[PDB]
Amino acid sequence: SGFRKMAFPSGKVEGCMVQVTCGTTTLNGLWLDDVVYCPRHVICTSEDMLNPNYEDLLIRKSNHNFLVQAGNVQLRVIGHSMQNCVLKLKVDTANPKTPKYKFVRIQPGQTFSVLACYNGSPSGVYQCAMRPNFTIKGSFLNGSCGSVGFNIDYDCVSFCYMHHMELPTGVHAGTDLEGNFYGPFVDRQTAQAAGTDTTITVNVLAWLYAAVINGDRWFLNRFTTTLNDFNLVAMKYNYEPLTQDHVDILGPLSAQTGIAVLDMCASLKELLQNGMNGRTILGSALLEDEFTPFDVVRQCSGVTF
Amino acid sequence: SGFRKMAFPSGKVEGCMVQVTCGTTTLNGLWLDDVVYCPRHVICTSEDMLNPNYEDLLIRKSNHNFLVQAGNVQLRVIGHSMQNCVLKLKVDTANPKTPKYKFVRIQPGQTFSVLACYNGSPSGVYQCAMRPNFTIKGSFLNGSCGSVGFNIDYDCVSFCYMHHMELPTGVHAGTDLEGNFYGPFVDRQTAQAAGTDTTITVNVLAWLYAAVINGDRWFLNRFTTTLNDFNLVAMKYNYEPLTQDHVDILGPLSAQTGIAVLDMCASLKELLQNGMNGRTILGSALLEDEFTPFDVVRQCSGVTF
Repeated sequence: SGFRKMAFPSGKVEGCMVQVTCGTTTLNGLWLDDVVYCPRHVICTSEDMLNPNYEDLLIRKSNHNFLVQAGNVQLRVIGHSMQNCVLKLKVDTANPKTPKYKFVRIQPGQTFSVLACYNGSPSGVYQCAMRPNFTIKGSFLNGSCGSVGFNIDYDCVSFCYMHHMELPTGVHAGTDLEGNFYGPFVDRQTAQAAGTDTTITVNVLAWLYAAVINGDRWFLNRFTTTLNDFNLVAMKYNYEPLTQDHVDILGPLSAQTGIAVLDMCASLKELLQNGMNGRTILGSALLEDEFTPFDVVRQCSGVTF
Repeated sequence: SGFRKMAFPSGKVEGCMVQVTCGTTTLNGLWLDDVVYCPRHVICTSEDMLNPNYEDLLIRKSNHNFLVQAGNVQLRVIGHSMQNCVLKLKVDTANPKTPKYKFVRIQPGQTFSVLACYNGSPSGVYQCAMRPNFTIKGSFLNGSCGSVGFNIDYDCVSFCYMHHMELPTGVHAGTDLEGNFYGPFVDRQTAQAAGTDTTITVNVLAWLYAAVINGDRWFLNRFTTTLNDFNLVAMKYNYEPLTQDHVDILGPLSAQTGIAVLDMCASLKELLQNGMNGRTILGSALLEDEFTPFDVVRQCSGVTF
């Protein structure tokens, strides 16, 4: 019983975090086998970030200009290259704590855990979602760049995010571990405005199934709807349109609870049109959209790693 | 920028989790140096839990009746004793991953991280508070008993909670690592009802300071109050009374923001009397009370471990 914002256990990732220093800039790197991945803006000064030419700035850097420390363990840089917006630093020593891993590029609406780090040292772990406008609502201070987001499946760490930028609106932008930004964001200090922060409808439905499994049932009504009728309502409230692919993914939660997906959509329609009347669901006074269907099944079934 | 429910990095605790089996009961244990700590109800069947006599049940158990596995690592039990509601199993091998640690008994209102485990394997990590009625609002399924709560201070893991029971209302009860229950709860399946779940006033004020640091400022008003006038209002809304000790702990957040503690209390008074008018603070539509003053300073200053 109970439903919490639950992060993956962070130990497999903690063992991969290092400090990367270039001149007077220090941030975090990820040490996997004999490669350290970090944001390419490690090579920039504050002035450089207004309009950086990364190819030109990197010409002035040699292997010996990159200082990499794994706790107190000095790692020797024997090669460097730029891949999109990340630097790959080849080091002399394979990380002995390298977990089984893959690099994945996640879709908007997918959730992950963030290990917030400073100077190569873990600070804390929390759950995030890739927003539909390709930002994340993180918690990141100066020095957190190169902190990573991940999922775990049994023995395997899937890295999906590396932190690069805070936007002036205080939301966060970053890359996959191939160094491609999520969304239209760039690693320069310019006018970059985020698009509409739309609600992840399939996640809200997953969380209402979690509420029913936990005994919060007041919002169940005698109504049903259709995908097209529900979607007229989703549009008005800046919800993502619901697709048959979404209905199919909610199948297992439907089967476990005996509540048809379109009946749960009718329950969500009434919540959107009438509000919550000062009531709570799983201790929230708002509709929560940072739990996936998989997240709900995992927490409600006790899956381990 | 940003404020999240942030757990401590879990790796130092992951390395301490083991599986303990006694007859047909499996739960989690904590392996520190050459001792495994686990709930004494590992020795009970389902029928035993209605009215267990732990001294009598333990007479039928020898060292060889306790099976302890650290992943695939079989640990040999060379002694056992009961301390309050925990069993101490002496094993032949010191855990090589033992962190610097202490056992602390926490006060109501203090927060901690939980590493939810099943069969000795970590599932997830989340932040909890000890409620004023000595329950926690966790996320625990069958098999989670012996999962632990902790804080980290630099190199040192402070263990404060071991999970034992779910109450019929679906909230959670447990012990310190000396095996003394928080509050009046006992390890038997009986009528145990929780007292009033009162709101932790000092934590709500800490979180309003966090909101101001992050630019959410709409709730700041032109009012002040006194401790006695505020406390008349706290009582009506089932808030904990605010003491001068609480005002003193909020001193650093007051100094950082230039907002007097009694001015922030006047802001909280108006929120309690008038509600939030459908507005949000740090992405919440309710007043959040599971962040301590120390938690806010830690997240707002980037403290590492």
